[PDB]
Amino acid sequence: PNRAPPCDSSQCVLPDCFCSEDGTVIPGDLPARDVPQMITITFDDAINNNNIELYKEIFNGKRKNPNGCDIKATYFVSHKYTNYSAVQETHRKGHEIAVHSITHNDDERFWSNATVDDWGKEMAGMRVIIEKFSNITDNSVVGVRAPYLRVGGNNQFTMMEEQAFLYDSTITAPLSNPPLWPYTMYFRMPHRCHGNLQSCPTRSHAVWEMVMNELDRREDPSNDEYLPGCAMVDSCSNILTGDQFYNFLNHNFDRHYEQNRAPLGLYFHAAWLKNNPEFLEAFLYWIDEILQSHNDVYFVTMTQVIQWVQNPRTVTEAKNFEPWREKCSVEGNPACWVPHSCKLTSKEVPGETINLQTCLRCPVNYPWLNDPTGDGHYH
Ligand SMILES: *[C@@H]1O[C@H](CO)[C@@H](O[C@@H]2O[C@H](CO)[C@@H](O)[C@H](O)[C@H]2NC(C)=O)[C@H](O)[C@H]1NC(C)=O
Ligand SMILES: *[C@@H]1O[C@H](CO)[C@@H](O)[C@H](O)[C@H]1NC(C)=O
Ligand SMILES: [Zn+2]
Repeated sequence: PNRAPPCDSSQCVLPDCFCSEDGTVIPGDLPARDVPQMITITFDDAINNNNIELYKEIFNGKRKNPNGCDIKATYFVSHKYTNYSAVQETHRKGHEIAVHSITHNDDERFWSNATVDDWGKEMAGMRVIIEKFSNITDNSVVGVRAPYLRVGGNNQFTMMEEQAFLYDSTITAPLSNPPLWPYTMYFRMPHRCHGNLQSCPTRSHAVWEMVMNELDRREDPSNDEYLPGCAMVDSCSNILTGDQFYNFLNHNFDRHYEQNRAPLGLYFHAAWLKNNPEFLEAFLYWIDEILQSHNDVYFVTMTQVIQWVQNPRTVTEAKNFEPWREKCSVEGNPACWVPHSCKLTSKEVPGETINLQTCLRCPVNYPWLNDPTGDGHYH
């Protein structure tokens, strides 16, 4: 069929398209020593009072990138139990909001075999929920990450192109040295389809892939002992102490910083940090140590990585790069002082009553797959 061809650097030109033969080449062929080391901290799943205080402790308005702006993270938000006033405030503070589906269906075979329409209802539907109940009007909800990192073959990416999503961050790249830069899906993936029973795209799709490089979990990377990598931090099951986590962060930082400076992805679940105080303590110690010692390291959103790829800036130029200064150091007031607490039901979620907090008036129905606005209208 129309299998995407291997990367052709002649018809894949910035800013629409970026590829290299193995995914390790730096955009714009900048020297590695002049490339800012980007770090994309991300958090999956619901934003609510289970984790709102954790995010305040991390993103305290005192941790700043070398451009003077607050460090920024990306939230892949799933619908159930999410507080949309909190999503709105997180966005107001300059963090990126992306979608992680409505249902977070735990049947992994559903995702790997879902139709284009199924992917659309889950992901475009979740975008509708966020844009409405968090009142986000600037079309900045543009990223997708699938539950359980289940890639949806071509169907997922056909959906994302039809729905005008900017990027996916579901595809894992096996532990590699050097690690991989993001790539667009117009051309063949520069690495194997990785993971149990994974179905990866094969055709050309006008979608960016914020590829998830596995991290090296080896406690002593000096051997030649071989261990599978890990993409989600909490899937690195040998990390048991704060000291191990601290060394793990340094080792994988160095892997990126000392090679091709590919963006380093630190992909979290809030609960993993919250339930393990020594991990949170080690993480913050590490962040603060990296920020003080590096004038060339930026904690940025996923969209901000793509913006750099589209217009590569050296470390010196990065200080005044305007996309990285959007919502530089937001203070101000929340969109509403006391959000509505909506107790909602829906025949799509039979039995449950789910509280949804929003600055908007409560909808008549609990939003779900077949009614993402919660308006209860007939179709
Ligand atoms: C939902 O999230 C919002 C936003 O963080 C929380 O809103 C706070 O609500 C209290 C009410 O006691 C107000 O005093 C604050 O001004 C609000 N904060 C902001 C930043 O607007 C709300 O408490 C959350 N509710 C639940 C149930 O999770
Ligand atoms: C969304 O935010 C704008 C900007 O503050 C505000 O004027 C508008 O009323 C909000 N929309 C809704 C439906 O609350
Ligand atoms: Zn999830």
